[PDB]
Amino acid sequence: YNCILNIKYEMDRDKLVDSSGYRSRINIGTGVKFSEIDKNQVQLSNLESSKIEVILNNGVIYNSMYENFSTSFWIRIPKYFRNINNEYKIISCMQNNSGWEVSLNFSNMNSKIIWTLQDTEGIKKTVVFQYTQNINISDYINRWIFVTITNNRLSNSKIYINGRLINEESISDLGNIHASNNIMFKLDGCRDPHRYIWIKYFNLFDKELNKKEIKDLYDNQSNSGILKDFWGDYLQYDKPYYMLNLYDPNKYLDVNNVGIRGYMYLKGPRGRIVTTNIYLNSTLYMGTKFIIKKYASGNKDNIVRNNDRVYINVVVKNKEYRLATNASQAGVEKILSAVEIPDVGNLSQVVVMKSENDQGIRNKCKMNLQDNNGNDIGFIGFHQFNNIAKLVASNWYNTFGCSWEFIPVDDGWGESSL
Repeated sequence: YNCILNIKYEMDRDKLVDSSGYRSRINIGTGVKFSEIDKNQVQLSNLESSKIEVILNNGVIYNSMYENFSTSFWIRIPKYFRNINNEYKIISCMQNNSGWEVSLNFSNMNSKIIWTLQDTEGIKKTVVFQYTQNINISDYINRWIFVTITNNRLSNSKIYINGRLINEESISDLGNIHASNNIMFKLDGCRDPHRYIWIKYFNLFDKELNKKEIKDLYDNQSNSGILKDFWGDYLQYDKPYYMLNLYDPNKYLDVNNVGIRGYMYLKGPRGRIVTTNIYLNSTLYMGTKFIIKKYASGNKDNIVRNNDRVYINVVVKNKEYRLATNASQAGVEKILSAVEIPDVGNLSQVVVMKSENDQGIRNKCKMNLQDNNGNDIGFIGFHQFNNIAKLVASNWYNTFGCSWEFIPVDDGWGESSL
């Protein structure tokens, strides 16, 4: 990829380093916060100390009329709750009004990601990606987004999102671009004291990446063996999740009654949360919460991986129960129950966790229930029993809605968890 900068967490020295081979120095401010689950994820808040400065290896400093180059990174931007029309920088490689930079903005309910080039005569070119907050379920709001920006000095700058080309702008009218010796990762000019971003995997490439390269990069950095929650973070054990069923996003999961004679079902309406002319979204913190419990994961840590065997705890009136069924019950759709954990006995309760990767909304999960001999009982979804859509496990080779997302409470979403 002609990679000339690759910011990566290194376990041995417990530190962010440049692993490109060029050994650019990475200085971290005391205001930077790290995810304890994934040390590549760093949080930059609106504080002077919340910054990362890269001192570029002399050989990778950009000063050229013709050198093609690209950059990639992942970013997670909290919902905007207030207007600003206050464009603020987040990644800066500028000196004397020339170079490149990434900035963010929020206007007319659109969150914007902005790429700017500026030549040594002060002339600017920009390419923008934007997405609306006026939408029931967003692939983008407060979710990890993969950004790739490529620059061909003889033609266009292009912005790719999650491996897909979104926008292009001609940049052939720019002359010499003399960028900074340093790259500054920092909220610069942001007037909201409480704004922040999450970022990871920042890369620079000494070429214009092509379509295939970018899709491969996206796929390789997706960590596709690990399940994701709604926000795109690693799915985890022992963490309460609200459940989104993608079949009918306007409904939510509820428990009619606990016990092996009870059932769960699809209840509506989910409803919406609104701040007029700022956002209008489906309410996410609705319905029964699931907690994923370790059973047979080979691993030590709390991350849920493809084909992990787990138990699912179901929270009802602030008490935990176990998702289970008697597969011997009549019919191909096995109605699921929330049963008292000490009393689950010989009921089927082992769930195989699966990723679902297609070209629709990201971070989809499936759950395949098995009996205690490993035999498939079926994927967890719904079946219409006259008037009621009940939660069931059903073998597809023997009913609907077996695609799920797990939603934990997150400060960037802004529904109150009170």
